[PDB]
Amino acid sequence: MREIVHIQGGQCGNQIGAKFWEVISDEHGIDPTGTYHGDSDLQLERINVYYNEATGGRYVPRAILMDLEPGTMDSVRAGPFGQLFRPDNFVFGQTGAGNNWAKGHYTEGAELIDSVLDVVRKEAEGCDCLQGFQITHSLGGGTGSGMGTLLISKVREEYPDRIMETFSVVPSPKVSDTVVEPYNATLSVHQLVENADECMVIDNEALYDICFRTLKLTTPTYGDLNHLVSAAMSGVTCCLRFPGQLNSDLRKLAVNLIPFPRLHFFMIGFAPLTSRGSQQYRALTVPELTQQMFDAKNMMCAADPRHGRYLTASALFRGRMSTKEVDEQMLNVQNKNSSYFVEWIPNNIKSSICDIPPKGLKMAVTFVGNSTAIQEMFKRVAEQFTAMFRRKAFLHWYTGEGMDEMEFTEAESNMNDLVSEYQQYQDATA
Amino acid sequence: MREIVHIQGGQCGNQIGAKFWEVISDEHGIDPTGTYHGDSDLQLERINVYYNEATGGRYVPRAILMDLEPGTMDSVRAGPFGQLFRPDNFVFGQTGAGNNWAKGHYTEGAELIDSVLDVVRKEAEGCDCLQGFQITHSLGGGTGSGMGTLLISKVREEYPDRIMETFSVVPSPKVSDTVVEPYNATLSVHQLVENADECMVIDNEALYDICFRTLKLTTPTYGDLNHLVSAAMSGVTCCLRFPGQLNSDLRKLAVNLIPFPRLHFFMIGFAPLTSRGSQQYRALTVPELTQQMFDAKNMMCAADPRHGRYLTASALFRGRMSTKEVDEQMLNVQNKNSSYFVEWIPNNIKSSICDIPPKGLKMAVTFVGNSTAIQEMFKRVAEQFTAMFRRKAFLHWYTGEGMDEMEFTEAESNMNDLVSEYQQYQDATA
Amino acid sequence: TTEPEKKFNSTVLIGNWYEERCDPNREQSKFYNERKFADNNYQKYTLSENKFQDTSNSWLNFQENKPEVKNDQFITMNMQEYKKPSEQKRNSELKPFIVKKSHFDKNPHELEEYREKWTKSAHTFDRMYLGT
Amino acid sequence: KEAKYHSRQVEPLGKRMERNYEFPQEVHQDNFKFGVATINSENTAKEVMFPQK
Amino acid sequence: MREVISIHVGQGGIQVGNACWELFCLEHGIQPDGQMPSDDAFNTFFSETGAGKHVPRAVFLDLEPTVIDEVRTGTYRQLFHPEQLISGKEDAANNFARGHYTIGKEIVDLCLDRIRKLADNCTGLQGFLVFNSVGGGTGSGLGSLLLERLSVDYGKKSKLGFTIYPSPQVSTAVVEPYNSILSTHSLLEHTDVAVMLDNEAIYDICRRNLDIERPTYTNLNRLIAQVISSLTASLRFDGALNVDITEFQTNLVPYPRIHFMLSSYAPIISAEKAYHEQLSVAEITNSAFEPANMMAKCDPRHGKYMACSMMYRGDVVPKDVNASIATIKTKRTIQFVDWCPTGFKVGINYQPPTVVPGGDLAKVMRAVCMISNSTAIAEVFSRLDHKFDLMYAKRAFVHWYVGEGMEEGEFSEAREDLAALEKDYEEVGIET
Ligand SMILES: Nc1nc2c(ncn2[C@@H]2O[C@H](COP(=O)(O)OP(=O)(O)OP(=O)(O)O)[C@@H](O)[C@H]2O)c(=O)[nH]1
Ligand SMILES: Nc1nc2c(ncn2[C@@H]2O[C@H](COP(=O)(O)OP(=O)(O)O)[C@@H](O)[C@H]2O)c(=O)[nH]1
Ligand SMILES: Nc1nc2c(ncn2[C@@H]2O[C@H](COP(=O)(O)OP(=O)(O)O)[C@@H](O)[C@H]2O)c(=O)[nH]1
Ligand SMILES: [Mg+2]
Repeated sequence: MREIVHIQGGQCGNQIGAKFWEVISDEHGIDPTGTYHGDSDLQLERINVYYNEATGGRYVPRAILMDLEPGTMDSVRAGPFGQLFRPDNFVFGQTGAGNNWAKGHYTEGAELIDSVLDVVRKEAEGCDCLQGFQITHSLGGGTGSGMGTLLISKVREEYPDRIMETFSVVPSPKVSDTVVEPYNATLSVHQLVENADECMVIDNEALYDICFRTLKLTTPTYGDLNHLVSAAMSGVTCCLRFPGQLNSDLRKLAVNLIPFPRLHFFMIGFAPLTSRGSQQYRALTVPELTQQMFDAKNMMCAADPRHGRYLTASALFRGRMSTKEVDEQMLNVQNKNSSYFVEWIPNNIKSSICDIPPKGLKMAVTFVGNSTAIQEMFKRVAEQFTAMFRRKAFLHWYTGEGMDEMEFTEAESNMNDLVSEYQQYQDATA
Repeated sequence: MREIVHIQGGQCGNQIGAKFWEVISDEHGIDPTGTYHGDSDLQLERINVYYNEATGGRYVPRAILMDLEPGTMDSVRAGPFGQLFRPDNFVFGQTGAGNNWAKGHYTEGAELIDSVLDVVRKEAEGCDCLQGFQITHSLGGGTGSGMGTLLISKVREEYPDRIMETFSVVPSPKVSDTVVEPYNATLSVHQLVENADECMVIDNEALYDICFRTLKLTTPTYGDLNHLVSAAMSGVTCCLRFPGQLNSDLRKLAVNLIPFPRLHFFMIGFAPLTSRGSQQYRALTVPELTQQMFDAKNMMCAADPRHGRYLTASALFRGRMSTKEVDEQMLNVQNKNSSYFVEWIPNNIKSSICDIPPKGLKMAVTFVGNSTAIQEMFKRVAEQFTAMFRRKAFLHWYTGEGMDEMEFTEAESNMNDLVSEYQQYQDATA
Repeated sequence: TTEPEKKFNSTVLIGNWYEERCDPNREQSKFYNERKFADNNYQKYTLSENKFQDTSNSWLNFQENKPEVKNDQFITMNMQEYKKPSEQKRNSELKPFIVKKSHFDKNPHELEEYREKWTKSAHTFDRMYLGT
Repeated sequence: KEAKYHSRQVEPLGKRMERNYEFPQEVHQDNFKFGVATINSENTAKEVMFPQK
Repeated sequence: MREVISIHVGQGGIQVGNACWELFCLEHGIQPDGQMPSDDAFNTFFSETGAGKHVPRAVFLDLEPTVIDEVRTGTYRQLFHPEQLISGKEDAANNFARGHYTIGKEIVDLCLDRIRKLADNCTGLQGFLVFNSVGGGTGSGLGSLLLERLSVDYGKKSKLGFTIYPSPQVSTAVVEPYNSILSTHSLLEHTDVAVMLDNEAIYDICRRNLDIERPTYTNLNRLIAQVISSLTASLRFDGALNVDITEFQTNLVPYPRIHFMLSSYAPIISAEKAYHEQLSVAEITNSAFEPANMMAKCDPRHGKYMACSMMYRGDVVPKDVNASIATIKTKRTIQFVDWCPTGFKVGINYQPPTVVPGGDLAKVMRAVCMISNSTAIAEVFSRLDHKFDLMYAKRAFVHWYVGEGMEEGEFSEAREDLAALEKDYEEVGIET
């Protein structure tokens, strides 16, 4: 019911999903063999949101794994919780994109995408009444950044009324692993801004900062990063799958966070997060949950929120609590930081309450904020892009697969216009 | 049990038969003493096809050894596996033929053939249901080419319904051994088109170049050539002796390869052939076997098959494999070589499968082909015959036994008619 | 630059030597370690044989010396596949990707330690619905 | 008898110069393989949240 | 499913391929007879014969028989395929025209036949690796002819050249600048990626770090083999951040002409003095960039850096890699080109390095192999151009080349091409 499908591409997206599905299965009490073993009745109450049934009563996630190189699925199938996925749904090429946006979007991606589009169409008609699509991908990789956004365009052109969700891992310059992030990143985000209904950005360097500072563990890993990002994934939709005081779906968030159609880029955060040794010194209360949820250092992004003003914010509480404390403290935090909130939108914070907290915890909070501070990411990415492009470095390989410099000029002009438009409202006064 | 009897005359025929019986006994697990010491029970159901049963549990081949001189049989009896043949099936003269077709076909052959006819008739009504005859002989010699062909005529007169196959060693112009080849070669080749149901040509020059190029052995002898020919001829009747997925006998091959009664000349080939250095270093697969079997240089005849077009072909796969690959291989080779196949007849390649590979392998291929490039040997023989005949050299030796040049002229005329009528289908367009 | 006919006994590097060295009938096939492979004289005082490659005696029927060939050389499809429905198992060769045999299938013990490891572990479902 | 020339136990023919150390053989002999340490992985990684206790 | 084909030409290439093939076989656990004692990573280099052993995907070419025959009679007699070891009769004798115009034309057809019969078996061909010493006539000529044939026969497949240019002053031949410059002209527009391996640098590293004062050719070949294994291990071993062969030229080649890179490896310490220290990630990655450890005798301080791709193998961690790279960027002695804000590519693999029994190298967890495209490489081209000019001023040794059928004027074209190449380097190196 109001059902949503999962598809993923690129190795980063596959790694994210391989743990997001683990989190979902653990929350719903589903073993890796697909047989329910929970204790509560509410566990199967909305299993339809993500799971399908087969003969014999086993559950299968409706996720579609799709890319150009089979190695990552060869790894994940042997991995934990790899048996759930439908073996038909896997679609992989035999060449690979080589982190080249042209090769991932024009020559191999267009050729391959027919089968994955067909299986997406089948899964979309399968559900009773679709709610929308949600995507996990990284903007720094060729096949991800190109093929994923091409698939977004193809899905949008057929389903103009549904909701589109994207979790984009953008490349930060602090932790650089490739030489060609700016080109494919700006190329992907150009097409993404026109079609995606919602996109929220994640940063590896920010995740490293979180893991060093809050959890205080000496050896972080990609598994840890994926797990926390997956917790952020779940917290958005937990309210859609469990009863609560104020049910709020993806369309709820869409209507309540986006004032203008082109401003749909968000930054998120999760609370609480505590170190192992200090987990007993903290006494779980709504006040500390709020003060941590609004901490600048707790954001999952490189954007500094006090460098700009918040257009709007939204909070998803999980667990049992009174609404008076929540909304009164929301008023308190809005009043005490009135300088950081834009003035011509009074009462610009959403509250939603779900009665089922996550596993092992009593209270939890998921924060999603639309603010003007995210312009810095695009500024630095565009600076890197123009530095690389003014000398036409690494350019002829993009040109040799059907593109020209006109496309890149259009992309950079569009993104600079986007930044200018996004900062316009920051200084706007009533 | 649809048995076949074996007849051989002349030195070449005797040697070929001696090697063939060794090969068959090795395949069926028979000692030189005629005692069975096999392992599996599949070696006994069809043992009656080639071996008759005697007292004491022993087995004896149903083969006839015939010649004008005693030295050949004196050698073969002393050679290995000489104890299989009964002394009664030996039959020889005391004068010899001396490469004189007249002596072996008019004077001595006529007076001697009574005994061989008696013994072959005794063997013929020995079996319950005769399947046919197989002959191994050489045309370039005297006693074989004369007496054997006269015996062929007599046997065809006596048994019109049974099927007769011949393995003919023709004189090759390159490897010239005798000075009077063309005369008796033409005289013999005339007398086969009226009787022989199947004829398969073998060339010593082709055998030599096979051994020098593919096998890469420095000092080959006649034993290895005999072994090659024995394996090639034994692969023909594998399906008649062992169970398989698609059984095929000599009558099936004749009907399936003969478009017209006067086009019953074939070129055969064996696969896989490889040197001693590369025995373990290459893989046995249906694609490799079908690629090697169609090689132009792998044929057992000096003619170049890429100078003409095939009418029909037949392949007898041995071992255990998948039939789809076999059929798809024939389809692929037929599509990629449409220029080398006659067009007015579709699907001109036959497939047969037997489940018992030869001793010491796991898969093997016997290929039989009817193609229009076989006429080159006849053209060369005709040229030699005409050039040597215009001066009447050596002619008096033949005329000294009532032999006339009128039938020499008739023989060369009919052979030229064969060449013309057989090559006029090369350019025939429907 | 063409092939030379036999001039010297097999032991030299004249053209076409490798094949007759591989041939087992020749006495050349089988050489000695102290012949070449020698740092110095005093190291070893007794020979050892090393043999030249591993090749069968007969050029044809060369797949001999493999014990599997004799075993599977007298089996046909009928006995292979129609054995008995009681103790018959599938012999077809499926696609490699479909038979990956994931980690939990590889070792089951992880599976039953898991579940009570992380499934059904301390869920607290409290709902404030006035009727419930 | 020429081994002790002070030119053999140094600069030998394409081999290790004999810096004659003595390692502790009670360990270090079977499968030890250098390095600073096993880069000790932090205790608990993935259950810090959802503490299961 | 993923495979790469290896080509060896000239006795130097053969002798370095030998070292590569002990290392790969020992790494995968295959005995010299080719059988495996007791997943399918070997498919990158080997192919199953159907039942039992494995055969390498390599071809050896030479016009001189001694080295190929030593290979055929050595301890690896039972491994290599017998009819892919193509040997001629008469050696080119350091004459490039001999190996490029009269004798190699007769053997190139057989080589191409074998290449086709190897490539048809393969299905997911990643590319080609080629090994050849540059200063030899047959090596240069056959490398050039084979490369020119392959570029038109197969087209866009990636090709990697592991060339050993002459040392600055140390040399063996007396005419090798001529054939080196000619082969460089030939491969400039034919090779996607060429690496530098002048030997004197390896001698220096062996003398200093390994502390062997009289190294033999086997040690140099062993080091080169270790570098090759480091480069290739990502294809056949799982890793947290894998990189394919196709993910080299997409990140290392700013312009089509500029594709000559120089490599370094670390750590290089004997087991004698490695147990006494720790060899942390920061210090090994510093030693990797340290100028005297580069296996190319070029001073990186004399020019700018263009692009760096480094492979870590062992138990390395991405946080440690980022911490090290921040320090490398902070350091002042190393400066990058103006128009590349980020220039690093990083790969990580799990399977720690293997050690050959009786070898000089040592067995650690963490190893790093670094390949750098830099603007400083013009020095070697300039010095070879000078050595060529001094000899060609008076037409020394010209008759030995002109009497073999190679036209007199060809040297001027190569000279002009070298001038254009150094012009391109100095034009790229300037800032905006
Ligand atoms: N590093 C290294 N360099 C080698 C090796 N063998 C030869 N060289 C170098 O190659 C140069 C000459 O080329 P070679 O490889 O010896 O011979 P070639 O290139 O095949 O040319 P020809 O001598 O005509 O056969 C010499 O100056 C050596 O420095 C080797 O095994 N390792
Ligand atoms: N969250 C997460 N990100 C990862 C992981 N592995 C790689 N990445 C990110 O993926 C980015 C590289 O993307 P890339 O592999 O080129 O994308 P692709 O071309 O679609 O495969 C890097 O910036 C990493 O931060 C992982 O396990 N988890
Ligand atoms: N392949 C093969 N050919 C043979 C053998 N013996 C003889 N020949 C060929 O037969 C020809 C001579 O035949 P010949 O003995 O005179 O036949 P005959 O007069 O009927 O006995 C020669 O050209 C040989 O090439 C043999 O053992 N094997
Ligand atoms: Mg040489």
